[PDB]
Amino acid sequence: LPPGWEKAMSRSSGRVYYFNHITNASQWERPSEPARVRCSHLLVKHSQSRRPSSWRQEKITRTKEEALELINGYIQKIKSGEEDFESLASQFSDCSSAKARGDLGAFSRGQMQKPFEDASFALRTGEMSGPVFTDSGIHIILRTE
Repeated sequence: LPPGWEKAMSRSSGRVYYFNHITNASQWERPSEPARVRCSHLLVKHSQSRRPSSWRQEKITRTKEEALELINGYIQKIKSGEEDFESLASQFSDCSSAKARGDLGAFSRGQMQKPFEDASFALRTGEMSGPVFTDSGIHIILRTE
C-alpha cells in the first residue's frame, strides 16, 4: 500500500475501504516523492485559529467542532459532484487565496506548516485530502500538480 494508506472495514456496511492517516482521505477503491507539488485548499477557521479573522468575517466565532462539520459538508458536496472544489473555495475559504480559487502555487518541503506539507506530498496528482488540521484551522487540500 502507498505511503500512509491502511485497510479498514466500514462500520455501517461491513465493506472494506482504505484510509490514509496522513491526508485523512478515505475511499472504497484500493489506492494506487516529487521535489515540489502544487495545491489548492479551502480553509475553515474557528475561534482557536492563530488569527481568528478572515475576509469573510472580522471575528470568527465558530467552534472547532462547527468548523469540522462545515469541512465535512464541503467534502460531501465535492465528492458527490454537487459542487466543485474551486467554487466552494472561492466562496467559503477563510483565506485570501479564495480569490485564486484556493490555489497556493507550487512549493517544496520546508515552506508550509508541517501537517499541511505532509498531507500535500502524500496526495497523488488530482487527489483530495480529508480534513487537515493546522494552527490556522481546518483545510481541504487538492493536489493539482
